Amino acid sequence: PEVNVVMTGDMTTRLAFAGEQLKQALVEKGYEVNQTTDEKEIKRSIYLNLLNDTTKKNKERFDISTKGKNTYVTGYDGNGIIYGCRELIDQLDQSGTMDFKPVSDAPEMVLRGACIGLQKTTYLPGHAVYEYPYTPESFPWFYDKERWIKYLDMMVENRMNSLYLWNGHPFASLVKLKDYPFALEVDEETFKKNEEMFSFLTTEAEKRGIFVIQMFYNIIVSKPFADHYGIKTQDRNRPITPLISDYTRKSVAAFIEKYPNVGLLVCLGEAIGTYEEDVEWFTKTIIPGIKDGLKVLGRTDEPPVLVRAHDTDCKMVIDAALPLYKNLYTMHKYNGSSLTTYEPRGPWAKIHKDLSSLGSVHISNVHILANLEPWRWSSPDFIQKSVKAMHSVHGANALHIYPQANYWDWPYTADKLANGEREEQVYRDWAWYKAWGRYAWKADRNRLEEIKYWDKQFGDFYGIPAEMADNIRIAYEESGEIAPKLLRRFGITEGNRQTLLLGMFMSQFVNPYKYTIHYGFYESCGPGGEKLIEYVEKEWKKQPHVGELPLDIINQVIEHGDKAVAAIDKVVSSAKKNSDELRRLQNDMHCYREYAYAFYYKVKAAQHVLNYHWGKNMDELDKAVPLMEESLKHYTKLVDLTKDTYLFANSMQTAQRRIPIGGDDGNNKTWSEMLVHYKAELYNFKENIEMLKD
Ligand SMILES: O=C(O)[C@H]1O[C@@H](O)[C@H](O)[C@@H](O)[C@H]1O
Ligand SMILES: O=C(O)[C@H]1O[C@H](O)[C@H](O)[C@@H](O)[C@H]1O
Ligand SMILES: [Cl-]
Ligand code: NA
Repeated sequence: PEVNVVMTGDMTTRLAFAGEQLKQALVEKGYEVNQTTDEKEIKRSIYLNLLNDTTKKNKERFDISTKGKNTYVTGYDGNGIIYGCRELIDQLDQSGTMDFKPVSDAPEMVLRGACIGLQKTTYLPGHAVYEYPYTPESFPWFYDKERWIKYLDMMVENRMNSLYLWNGHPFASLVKLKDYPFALEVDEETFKKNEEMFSFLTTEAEKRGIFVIQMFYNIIVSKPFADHYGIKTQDRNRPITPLISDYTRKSVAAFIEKYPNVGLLVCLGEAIGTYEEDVEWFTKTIIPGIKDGLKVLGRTDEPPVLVRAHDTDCKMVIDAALPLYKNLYTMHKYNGSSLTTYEPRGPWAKIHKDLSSLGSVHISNVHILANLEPWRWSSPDFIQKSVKAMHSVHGANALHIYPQANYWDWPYTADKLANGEREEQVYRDWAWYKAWGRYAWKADRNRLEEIKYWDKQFGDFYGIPAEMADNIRIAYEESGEIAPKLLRRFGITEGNRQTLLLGMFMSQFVNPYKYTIHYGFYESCGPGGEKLIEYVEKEWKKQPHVGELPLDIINQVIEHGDKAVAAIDKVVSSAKKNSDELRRLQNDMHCYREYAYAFYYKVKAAQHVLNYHWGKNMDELDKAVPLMEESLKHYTKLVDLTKDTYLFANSMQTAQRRIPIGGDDGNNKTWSEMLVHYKAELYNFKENIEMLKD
């Protein structure tokens, strides 16, 4: 049939994009589309009306009404019209028809976005941590315009309005300083490509209602700057110097001037020695450079500057900066560098609440996902309860998500495909982005309706009836509890210093404090409860148990694993689309189940070892041995499941990875390597037992 798309109001880039998305989606569903503004032609019509203003009240709001063959979309701003068209397109995909239900809606969280890291699995030669110039050699994908469009369209589809680029020192790839011409860290040809890609990225983001934000760490200078002056690129023990202050102030002023719509996300770390130096750097170097740039542009607005809480005293920094610059946003990790709970609490919740209490935008950062690497994860139930806690426990009104896994190896997942081919994170992790977007838009959605929604999404992706597709949801929601529960109850850290899914040594259960556990982790990252060492000590001292108990958690986790496997195994014979991906999701569920069993058996071994330390009964060490053997049988099966299907587990392939073992020079990033260590663990344990009897 013939359909009119009628764009009224002053034509803006976002109204044009909205109308073109609607046109393209109508044509895909087989309609003929007339784009017209003529009363004489305007037969079946959709009117896109963009309103002028309406202030914070109506930010990103749309109204859809229908009277028979006519549909009216009112967008309160450019994002609103884009989201109104999204609502129609979502309805057109779910039905197959232009029978539209009226909707009036607007997002709960005011910034909803994801990050890409201009980062790699290992350091570049001559460079320290986080230091990567923007070059085609390091980041060929950064220069791929077709890849950017696919990424930005995924962000619009999930109603995300913010994209963050993470880099240690981006300025020396992006701006030239006449006072420090030698500082530039890329050749002229690459400098011109970087300018073009920034102009492309900001233009394509802008028409999609996406705020581009450049993240930078401090204090870091370019390699050629450092070599010119005979100094280090970065040194936490190096105090603020006038020279480095001037370079950085001018770098920041140049960036503001050259890329006037790009936000800044400031980390006052990890190369600043003290909180007083954090404040001094932010208030006397960065803010003056931002003000310098705005003054060059003749701008009297204060666009938002975003400040991380990470490695600083965020409240102390904001309290000092607010007199100089009013428009400050905060950001703080949701569960440190992992995803552990939808019941956060404790001292880290109090940092959230104190930043939330400034009455600005406080951004929850779902950061790094150390405990999820590298297997598929995207539990609608877990993500919904987490966003609810972001509101109810943290007072966050905004969301920043990392990639679900494999942050340091963008744009690919850790999957090993048959071809030598790499799997795209955008393709694999579609439900991660979709779920975070969905709940950031609206957290309180009826759970029975959400089950129907997700059953249909999974069913459509795999060409399975919604009813059969319920097994895909169950696999995600059962498997999704495993890495969060095990890390919070037995982890050394929520940091990427640990790679949970490579497993743990029995010693890390028996003597966890040897491996350095920081205050705040156990106190913040889930329900109150007992470590295995605490549980066993209380058993011997006949003290009552309180909270989340470790033997309860390993029991729940093996049930999660078995239920995930049972669910996903029911659908593989049925999938008519994306079958090869379904086979990889099936394999990931078998990985989680073998992982859970290996973990279960090793914790039970550790309990016997702790019983020996308290009571000195040798029978306890004899009981531990067959449990460590069953642990190794499950871990051996996990190696067989990962051998042909994963490149590695941790994407941060450096000596900063300590748990379960050192990751120096990219070693011990595979289950195969860890099986060598765990065999030796068993042989060494049996030797210790023989020595103690003799
Ligand atoms: O490795 C670790 O344990 C630590 O890493 C630090 O960067 C972080 O600020 C801590 O919360 C902790 O996760
Ligand atoms: O928050 C941050 O920037 C950092 O936090 C931890 O130190 C983590 O090990 C780093 O890899 C980085 O993610
Ligand atoms: Cl943060
Ligand atoms: Na700091």
